[PDB]
Amino acid sequence: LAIRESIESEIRRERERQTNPSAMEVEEDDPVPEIRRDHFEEAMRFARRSVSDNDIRK
Amino acid sequence: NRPNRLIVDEAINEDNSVVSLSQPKMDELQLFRGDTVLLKGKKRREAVCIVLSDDTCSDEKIRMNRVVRNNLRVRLGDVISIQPCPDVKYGKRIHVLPIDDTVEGITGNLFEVYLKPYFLEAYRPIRKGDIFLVRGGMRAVEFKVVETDPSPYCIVAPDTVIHCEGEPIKREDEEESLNEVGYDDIGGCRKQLAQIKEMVELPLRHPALFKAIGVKPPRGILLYGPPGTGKTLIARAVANETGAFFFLINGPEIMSKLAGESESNLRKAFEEAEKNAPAIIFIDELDAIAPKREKTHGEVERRIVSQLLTLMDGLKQRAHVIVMAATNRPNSIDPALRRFGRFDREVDIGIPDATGRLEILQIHTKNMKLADDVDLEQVANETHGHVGADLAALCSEAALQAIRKKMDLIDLEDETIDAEVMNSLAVTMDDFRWALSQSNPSALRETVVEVPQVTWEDIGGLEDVKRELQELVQYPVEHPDKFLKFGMTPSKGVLFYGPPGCGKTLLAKAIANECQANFISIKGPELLTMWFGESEANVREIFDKARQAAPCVLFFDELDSIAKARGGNIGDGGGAADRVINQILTEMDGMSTKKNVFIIGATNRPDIIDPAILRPGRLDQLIYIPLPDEKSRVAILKANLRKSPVAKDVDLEFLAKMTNGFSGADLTEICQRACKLAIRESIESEIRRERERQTNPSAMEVEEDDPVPEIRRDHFEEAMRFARRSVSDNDIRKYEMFAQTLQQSRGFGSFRFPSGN
Ligand SMILES: Nc1ncnc2c1ncn2[C@@H]1O[C@H](COP(=O)(O)OP(=O)(O)OP(O)(O)=S)[C@@H](O)[C@H]1O
Ligand SMILES: Nc1ncnc2c1ncn2[C@@H]1O[C@H](COP(=O)(O)OP(=O)(O)O)[C@@H](O)[C@H]1O
Ligand SMILES: [Mg+2]
Repeated sequence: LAIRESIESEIRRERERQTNPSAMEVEEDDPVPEIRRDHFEEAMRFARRSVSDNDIRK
Repeated sequence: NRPNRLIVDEAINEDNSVVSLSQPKMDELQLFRGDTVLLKGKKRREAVCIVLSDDTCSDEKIRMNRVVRNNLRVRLGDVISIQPCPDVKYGKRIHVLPIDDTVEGITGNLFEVYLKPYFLEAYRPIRKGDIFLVRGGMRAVEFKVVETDPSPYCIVAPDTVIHCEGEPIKREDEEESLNEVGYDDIGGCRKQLAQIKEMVELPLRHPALFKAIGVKPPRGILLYGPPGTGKTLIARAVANETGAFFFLINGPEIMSKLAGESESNLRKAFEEAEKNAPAIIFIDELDAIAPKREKTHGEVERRIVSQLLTLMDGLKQRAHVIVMAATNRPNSIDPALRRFGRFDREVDIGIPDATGRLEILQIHTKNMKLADDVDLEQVANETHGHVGADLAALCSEAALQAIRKKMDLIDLEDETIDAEVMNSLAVTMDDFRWALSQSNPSALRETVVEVPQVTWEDIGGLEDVKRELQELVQYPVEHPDKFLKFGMTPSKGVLFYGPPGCGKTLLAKAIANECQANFISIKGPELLTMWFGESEANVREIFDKARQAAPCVLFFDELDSIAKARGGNIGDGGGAADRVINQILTEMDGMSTKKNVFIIGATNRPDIIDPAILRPGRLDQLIYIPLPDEKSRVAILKANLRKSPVAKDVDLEFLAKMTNGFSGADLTEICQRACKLAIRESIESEIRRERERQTNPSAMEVEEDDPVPEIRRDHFEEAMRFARRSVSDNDIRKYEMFAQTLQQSRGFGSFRFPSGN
């Protein structure tokens, strides 16, 4: 999720901003993301248990 | 239609000189609640009263006490003119005399014991010629106002002296007493008493008017219920209210006679009742006279049944005679008495509920003096399955325990009689707590038909389920006109399904509370009892009770019981066949849709159910109820712990986060286990602190005198490690699979009508 957010931010910020630039270079020059709270908070709802109860009882 | 003319109505307040009126009639008549008004009735007899205001009082009618009612020679439905008097001043002397038949057992002075707190602080307006009643001291006694020096309309002041010198005199022969019973002595059956008033009053009160109407009356009314519900009392009360010539017929008194004497008694009874028209004939224990045809062996009893059938049909002469009859069950009667022109109107007097039981306890504890320890409301909540005669016997037993335990009061009256000793005795709470242990009720086997008390607040979440249930139940009751406009048939039933212990019974009781309807619950053991005993003809007897209590919610719990017990859709070779489910389907197809009887089933195994139930016109809605979510778990933990003292240090919102995948029963289990830990800690602290401290005490008493525990953090913290999940993962996957086998659609989500030109 973090890699997808970083790539889809970078493509828009570089290409979609201006083709012919107003400033000489990119004014930001900063990678935005790191792995933070909302990424775990979103990836939690896909997690599942691999081992059921009867298997543990065996 | 001038507003001083008023029609007599029953009053709720029990004060002996207070009447009540409505607000706009009083504003039109221009009176105030501080006024002391004067009433005029028949035979030039008056009654001065204090009027007040009310919102439950009707406009054209006045509410008054039965004491004021019998002191005017006026019954209900009559007219009374009212005159305001600001000339009502104070009195000079008050001379009243006791009446002999009410003082046959009491003795001593009645002045300070009864009459002094009676006129205290109430400012009672009395009149020469009135008779009032005083309760208290395990006796009710009446006093006639014999002689007053001033004008007859007067207010009793505390300065006015009251003279009680004279012999107890007899009454006038036209005067009434407490020998007969009125409408106040009956509690818990307001609807049935209203129905009997509607059937009986308008023909009997106005015989010439109703004869000019020309519409035929009912002439046979069949009261039935469990034994001890007070049917004889209701009949005697209606007979005393209407004042018609009441004649009593008792079954065993007829059947104890010889051969011709029974027919002679019946014929003389109906002749002497037809002479004194209008009249009421009451036949008690009808099944002792006319049972079923198979049970009346012999000739003479069948001859008596035919005599009764002859006289009931020959009663149709327009003779203003109404015949009532009581029985213990409607099935034992000879079915020839059910025909038209005979006993066709049927009134069901069921067992009373908690408000009714509270009213019965308030009726039976009028005369008995009462200590302030007791709470009759808790007593009425704890008495379950109690008919009113059981409650009267319970009050009797508590009073006898209170008289028994005071053996020093047995020493206080060895053979002498003092009214002050009975005045000095009251009944504690532990007498009632003892009498609940030696009470053997008689109505545990009966089906309970009442409105539930569970609200939506006890259930957490399930908002779309709540919306769909109120759409399916509440809307055809409130708005039938929309269903008439758009023209559809409202659905008849709902099948819930899901994992065990997730609030299906609570949802049924909640929607029954929301719509204010009766609720009839039928568990799995009753269906299995009908299946083993092959007594499936009781299902029609269930649906008849459902029709008699409409609107109603009929709840079949564990509808898969017989299918699970048979082979689990595996053994015996058959498939989805049953005696009992067949009879349920027949009764569902039989009933009309106008009665507003709504049927709800509930299973845990929806695969092994009979598929013929799920057809249209039957249980056709399927609602899935999953395991509760987090906010639902918060609300369940709140609803379980309202009775218990929980310390405010406890975090329930953290408690609902850990318990991913519990049901409701697991949460109730862990709450009750923490409660057990708290009780053990309290008892093993109290025993050590009381006994182990000192046998011979240093101080005079216990220096602490403080119960230590409440339910706190370490109790939940300890009871958590015993909790377990009841429902495994594969079981949940089975319900998800069955939920997907009834899936909506594939590819029809993008349907649109074409829009051209
Ligand atoms: N709802 C009630 N209101 C007032 N008194 C009641 C009520 N239920 C029972 N009682 C009392 O309990 C007794 C019941 O007497 P009954 O009128 O004979 O009852 P019942 O239903 O007629 O019993 P059966 O069928 O004739 S044996 C009387 O003392 C009543 O005063
Ligand atoms: N919405 C809810 N709120 C609170 N408690 C609930 C809820 N649903 C179920 N329960 C718990 O479930 C128990 C009753 O379950 P029940 O209705 O008998 O399930 P079933 O119908 O499967 O037997 C109650 O003790 C109650 O605490
Ligand atoms: Mg009887």
